Amino acid sequence: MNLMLALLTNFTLATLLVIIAFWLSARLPFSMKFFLVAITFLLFDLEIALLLPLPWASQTANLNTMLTMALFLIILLAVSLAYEWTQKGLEWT
Amino acid sequence: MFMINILMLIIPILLAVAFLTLVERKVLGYMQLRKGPNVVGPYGLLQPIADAIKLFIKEPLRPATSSASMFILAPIMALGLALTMWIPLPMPYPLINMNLGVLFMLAMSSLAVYSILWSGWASNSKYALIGALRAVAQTISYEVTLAIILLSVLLMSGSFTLSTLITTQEQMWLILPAWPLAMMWFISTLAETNRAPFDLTEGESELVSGFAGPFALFFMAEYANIIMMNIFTAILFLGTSHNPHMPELYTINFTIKSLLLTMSFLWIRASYPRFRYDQLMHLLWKNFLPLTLALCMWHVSLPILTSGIPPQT
Amino acid sequence: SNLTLNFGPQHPAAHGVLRLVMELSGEMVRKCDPHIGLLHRGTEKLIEYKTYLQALPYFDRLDYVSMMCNEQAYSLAVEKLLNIRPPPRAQWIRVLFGEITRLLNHIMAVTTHALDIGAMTPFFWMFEEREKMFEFYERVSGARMHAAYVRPGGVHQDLPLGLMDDIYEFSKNFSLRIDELEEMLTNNRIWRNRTVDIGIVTAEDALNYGFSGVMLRGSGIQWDLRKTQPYDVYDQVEFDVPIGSRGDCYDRYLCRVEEMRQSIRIISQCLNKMPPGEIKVDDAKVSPPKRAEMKTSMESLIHHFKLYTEGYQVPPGATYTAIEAPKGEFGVYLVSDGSSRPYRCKIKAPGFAHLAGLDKMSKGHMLADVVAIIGTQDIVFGEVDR
Amino acid sequence: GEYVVAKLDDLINWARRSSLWPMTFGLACCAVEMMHMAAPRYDMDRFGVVFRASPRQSDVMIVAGTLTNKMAPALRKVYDQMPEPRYVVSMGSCANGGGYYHYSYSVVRGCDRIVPVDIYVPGCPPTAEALLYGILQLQKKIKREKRLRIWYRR
Amino acid sequence: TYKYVNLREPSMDMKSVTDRAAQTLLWTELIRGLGMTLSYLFREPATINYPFEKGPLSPRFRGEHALRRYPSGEERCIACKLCEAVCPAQAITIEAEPRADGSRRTTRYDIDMTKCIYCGFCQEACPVDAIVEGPNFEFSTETHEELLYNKEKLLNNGDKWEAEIAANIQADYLYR
Amino acid sequence: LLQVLKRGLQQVSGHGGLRGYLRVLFRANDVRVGTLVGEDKYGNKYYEDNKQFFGRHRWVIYTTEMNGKNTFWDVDGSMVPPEWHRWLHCMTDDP
Amino acid sequence: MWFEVLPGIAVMGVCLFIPGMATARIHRFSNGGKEKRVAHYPYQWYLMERDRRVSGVNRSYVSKGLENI
Ligand SMILES: CCCCCCCCCCCCCCCCCC(=O)OC[C@H](COP(=O)(O)OCCN)OC(=O)CCCCCCCCCCCCCCCCC
Ligand SMILES: CCCCCCCCCCCCO[C@@H]1O[C@H](CO)[C@@H](O[C@H]2O[C@H](CO)[C@@H](O)[C@H](O)[C@H]2O)[C@H](O)[C@H]1O
Ligand SMILES: N=C(N)NC(=N)NCCc1ccc(I)c(Cl)c1
Ligand code: SF4
Ligand code: SF4
Ligand code: SF4
Repeated sequence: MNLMLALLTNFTLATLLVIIAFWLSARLPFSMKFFLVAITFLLFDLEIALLLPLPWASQTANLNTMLTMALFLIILLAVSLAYEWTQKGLEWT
Repeated sequence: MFMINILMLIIPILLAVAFLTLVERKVLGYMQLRKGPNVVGPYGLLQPIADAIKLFIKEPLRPATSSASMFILAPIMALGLALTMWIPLPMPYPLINMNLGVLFMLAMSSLAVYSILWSGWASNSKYALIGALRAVAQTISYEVTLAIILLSVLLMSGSFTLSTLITTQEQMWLILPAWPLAMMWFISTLAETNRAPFDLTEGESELVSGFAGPFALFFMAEYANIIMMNIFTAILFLGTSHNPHMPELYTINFTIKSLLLTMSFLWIRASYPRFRYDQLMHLLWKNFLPLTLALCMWHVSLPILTSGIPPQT
Repeated sequence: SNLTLNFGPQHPAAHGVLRLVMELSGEMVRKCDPHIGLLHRGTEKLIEYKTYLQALPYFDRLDYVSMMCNEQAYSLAVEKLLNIRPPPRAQWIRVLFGEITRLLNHIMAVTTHALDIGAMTPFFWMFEEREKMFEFYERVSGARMHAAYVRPGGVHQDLPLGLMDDIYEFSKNFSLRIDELEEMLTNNRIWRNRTVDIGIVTAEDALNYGFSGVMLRGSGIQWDLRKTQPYDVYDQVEFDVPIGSRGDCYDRYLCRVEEMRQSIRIISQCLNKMPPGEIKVDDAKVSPPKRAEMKTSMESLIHHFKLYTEGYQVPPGATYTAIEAPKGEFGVYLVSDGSSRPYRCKIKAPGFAHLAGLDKMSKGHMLADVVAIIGTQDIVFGEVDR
Repeated sequence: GEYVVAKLDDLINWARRSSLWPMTFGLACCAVEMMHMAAPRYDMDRFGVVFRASPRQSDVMIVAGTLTNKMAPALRKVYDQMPEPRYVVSMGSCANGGGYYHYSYSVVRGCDRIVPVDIYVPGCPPTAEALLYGILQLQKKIKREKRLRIWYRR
Repeated sequence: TYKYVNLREPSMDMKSVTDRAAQTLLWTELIRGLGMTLSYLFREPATINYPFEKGPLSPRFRGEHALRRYPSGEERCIACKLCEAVCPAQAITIEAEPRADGSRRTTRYDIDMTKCIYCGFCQEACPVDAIVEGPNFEFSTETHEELLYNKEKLLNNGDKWEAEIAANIQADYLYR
Repeated sequence: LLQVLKRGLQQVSGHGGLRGYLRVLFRANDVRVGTLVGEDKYGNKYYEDNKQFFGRHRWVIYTTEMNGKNTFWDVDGSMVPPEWHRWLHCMTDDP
Repeated sequence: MWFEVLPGIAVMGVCLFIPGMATARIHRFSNGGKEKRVAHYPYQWYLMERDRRVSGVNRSYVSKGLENI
């Protein structure tokens, strides 16, 4: 109730200011590299979704298991980076 | 009383943005052995007002967008989201005390790029769309390190609540245990907000041939984001002790830290040349990200091996 | 694809407008086609309707950052066809203001080079120094830029009393100003990332493409016209020629900064070795007599009248005369037919050949490296276009 | 009505003249003195005249140098893309009336053949102070404008 | 004589290597640059308060033109046309005839101030110090036509500025 | 720092009170106090302070009325007469 | 001089001071001079609801002590 009212006010003022300010299909030659930057972002962003629960995962009794799986996930993130790097997926020439 | 609370957040933000333009011009002026605005009002205090009025009564470009529906949506999304990022900020009390405040700001900030894209499509020009894809590709890249750095710090805080960052730093700023993260965090915000030395849209626009009110609204949104990043950086890394009986003591100290951090973007803009586009991409994918991943590994393990795991509550 | 670099930066810049037609593949530059002539004003044809004195101010407005150096080149060419010799004090004044001008040019070259790359603060620090050197120009000539001070025969007027002490005061503190500039750029990893290994040119390619000045010395070529083919009194002053080792933008940047230090070194000797005497050749058939003589002596008045109407006649002949201008070899191919107006005057602008090499120097570089490469060549389209 | 319009012009005239964002054509020599006006001694920014702008954010165009026939179409196009109100300052003899190349086959004899000019700044080049005087003369010209008074009396 | 600007070989002992590693990781050379801009913030700026303060000039300054008089009030110009002959821009146009008292004086004396290059050659060529470039530089106009001076305008400039022109000439005529 | 604040307060008194202090601040954007070198017949006042760096060591406070024009807010450099023009631009040392 | 930059910084500083001070003052006004209650989890919400019943005026921030025993 309070959050919605805050959200309404922010965007209603943005529209109000905008109206005052204003009145009162082929293939773009853009490169393959820039596509693979966006797709790299998405896959890394997906692996970041899985790391977000970590501040709560650290309260578990099964710490040995948690820590192994936390580092395992981050290491795969490292290996994903290492693979694009060595396959020249980070070069801009 | 809640509507009143919303207004004494929104309006002071826009006044703060208006006068940040003055402060930036004068801080950069003196670092350049000159003065900056000092004629329009005493010490240039009326310069932001003169600029604001000038921009709004300035004839629009009459551009002819390709999508009127989405030409208007871009500035509304930019300015509406910028104001939304302020409602969970504990100064010391948030407007909305969100249990998952950090996720809320991470989630809202992820929507900022939509305004960059939507302006490119609405541009109706091949060159303006290319420029919009380069800005987006830079912004999302530096969102990767911000999310991971943020998570690594929260592993010493134990919560997604922003007020918990104040408790976490009762005895000590988080900059001590995590100054290596603080450095990459600070630079990521410069890159994230497209500030110098990462101001590539301003620069590459200045090169390619082809690429006022609506400009003003976009400008205010960008500068409200600069102030909010620096407020978040102070809360995250330079936590201010909060006294419940004297809450305005926290606000004064917190405001000074935010101003000094905001003035440091100005300081940095005065001091360095501009990165090349491929060079700021190598900075993140080959320098920050490998170090951020390794420190994320470190900060998951560090609380466990020291028995310094924080509570959920 | 195909782009076109803007005419000039959004910030204020003084070097002319360029139409650069670019071929790119991805981020890479495949071809650069400079389309110049946007500041071509037909100077060389206009000079043919002027007497030799009337044409002198056209040279201030070529490399309009190195005003007195352009004057000196034209004056040396005319003095050579006239077979006369400027007096020694004039020669020392001309070397003194030649090096002051070299400082003016190198400040403009280096700080606008940084300003275009985005490092904008040094520009403001160093044009306060340029402002004080404009005061030296205005005190000897009355004009801050286009002095028309150096002339065939010597210099127009003698230094006002007290000027040399002020030049000493400025030169005393200038090295620190260069030090602050280097603090911002020399070891800056961002500046080096923008300049190191950018626009590499081999020594042999530099010579065959007609380069000169720093464009040669950045590649290790040991050539400086002030050393090899000295003019005026440059053979009486001590200085070192900076030499680069890698032939790129960063080495040429260091050469210009070191050349500024050597200019201060040379200025120090000119201030200490300035001899007494007259300032223009004591020869009233070339140099106009003093105003007091013109108003008392019949011969002086006649010569004043004729020098300021017909002008002096130059014996028939053709010379190519060149100097070490701040931007490279600046020369003039001056043709005399025996009258008091030049028959032909070709101007060799060092930036003409340098901009012709931009296509070569930019191969396999990024779109933003072209900004740095036009920067390191220090192009003023006043001299490129004439 | 009459009173309000007078005070309203006073406001917008104050705003427009106190925030003059220039686009400079650094065509030639005169652009050097133009840079010296932005340099610390005169610091045009302190008057509200910002350093960099962009053609489509500019209020005043400063033609600082010689305009050749080859450059004439491009300069007119920039003027046509400026949003209004827009002013033109002609700086130096070349832009004023051709100057030292007036009789050349390739030079426009004054930029006022291509665009309307508000202020003419004489000199070759005008000193940085002379240009600043011309810029402050244009502010006074804007201070004299009466857009709403005229509009209200239509 | 020559010198090398960039011919240094880095030292590869572990200490020097670690020094370079600290510079890379801790940005020390970037911190140093921030100090230099900080030191300027606390320096006194070089700005002057124009128009209440003015840039320093010398007596030789070549500004707006003026036609001068003798102390009697007679015009110095005798229509010799030396200034018209030397003018690099052909900015001067002169016509003359015998005055009603037989004196050799001009009937037209125009200077196109938009052709002029403010070079001072006319005042060097003048044998009687009639035409000078005065000290005024604040005479920008709102129209092109106001910069086409005729003899009345130039004589008025002489009467307007003579107090300062004479002093400037007195301070510099021994260098001419 | 205490002496710096004192100098700031002496500028208010040095301008004959707060009204004269705010007058010059809004007319000239400067509150420095100098030595009155002289005054011309149009009401312009000329000041010097040789302790200031060259270029700021001399200045004029323009008159509020000249030749039947209201110049309280509208001042410009062409309002200085030739006799003072030489001194203000440092062409000479003597006023 | 550099201290002439402070007036611009003071205004921007006061503008950034109002939101934090305003929220704190309004909370004390709206909660009977106390900090606004934070209920992030079901337990805390349960007690806030229970306090609302206990107060007898439907106001969670009206506190009842030993005088009702
Ligand atoms: C006991 C066991 C403990 C285990 C943990 C121990 C940790 C050991 C590690 C300590 C050192 C970690 C350092 C982390 C900082 C980030 C380092 C970094 O990324 O810098 C390298 C980057 C690349 O620069 P480059 O010269 O190109 O190097 C070649 C790369 N191929 O260079 C750059 O980033 C260039 C940045 C340019 C832009 C900077 C401009 C601003 C500079 C001033 C900012 C100061 C930061 C202020 C912080 C405020 C925080 C609130
Ligand atoms: C911060 C809020 C301040 C609100 C102040 C409200 C005051 C309202 C008064 C508006 C006066 C605008 O004045 C007018 O504006 C428009 C664009 O803005 C200008 O531009 C307009 O005029 C020109 C010709 O005159 C037209 O060719 C052009 O198509 C049109 O855009 C006018 O040249 C200017 O005269
Ligand atoms: N010269 C620039 N474009 N940069 C800059 N400093 N712009 C500031 C212009 C501005 C924009 C919006 C508002 I609201 C205000 Cl008060 C001022
Ligand atoms: S007016 Fe004079 S200084 Fe300006 S561009 Fe023309 S010749 Fe050069
Ligand atoms: S100053 Fe030079 S260009 Fe101007 S009128 Fe005199 S001689 Fe001609
Ligand atoms: S101004 Fe002098 S040079 Fe010119 S015609 Fe008159 S007397 Fe002769």
